[PDB]
Amino acid sequence: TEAIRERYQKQIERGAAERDFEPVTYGHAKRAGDYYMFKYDPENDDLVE
Amino acid sequence: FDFFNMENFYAHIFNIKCARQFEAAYPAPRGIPKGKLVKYMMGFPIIIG
Amino acid sequence: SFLAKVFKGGVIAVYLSVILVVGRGLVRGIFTTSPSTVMFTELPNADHLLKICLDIYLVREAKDFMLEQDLFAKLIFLFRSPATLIEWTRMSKKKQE
Repeated sequence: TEAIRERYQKQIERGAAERDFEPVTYGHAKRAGDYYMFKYDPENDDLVE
Repeated sequence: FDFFNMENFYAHIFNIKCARQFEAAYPAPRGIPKGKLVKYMMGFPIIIG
Repeated sequence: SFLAKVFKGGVIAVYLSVILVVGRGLVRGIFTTSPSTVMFTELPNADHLLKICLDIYLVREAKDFMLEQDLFAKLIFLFRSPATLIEWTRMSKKKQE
């Protein structure tokens, strides 16, 4: 359940272009919200065939 | 009333910007967990109070 | 007879009444954060709103009340539509520029 969770995070976060992220100072990347990681329906995931 | 609203907005903006600068004035490795000292240098006090 | 004892129950009531208000209010506010005050309290880069906040005072010093009034609606609208607030307070780019 942890393995399937990680890959989707990669998928859309990379289909995007971003704008330079995560400098090395904790508490900054927590404010990196955007519109590109909410482009999927929460239930439109066909895990089963 | 508009005067008071403007002063409140100025105070809020000033506080936010200054907190961002103070947080940025101290670099911090993005990953390593909180050190044992730091934790006991912050958590412990609260519990006792 | 050192102050005798007023209904210890009543004492405990007040003794708790104080313990309540403080935590259930002040302490709560201090430790924790309302689900509504997240779009404002944390902002990646709050340097563009400070410019307007200083500029309105700068105009106020040099009269020109027209610009003084036309630049307060510009600020009041930023606290109305969260999309423009998120667009404007986003972190700057010269570093990778």
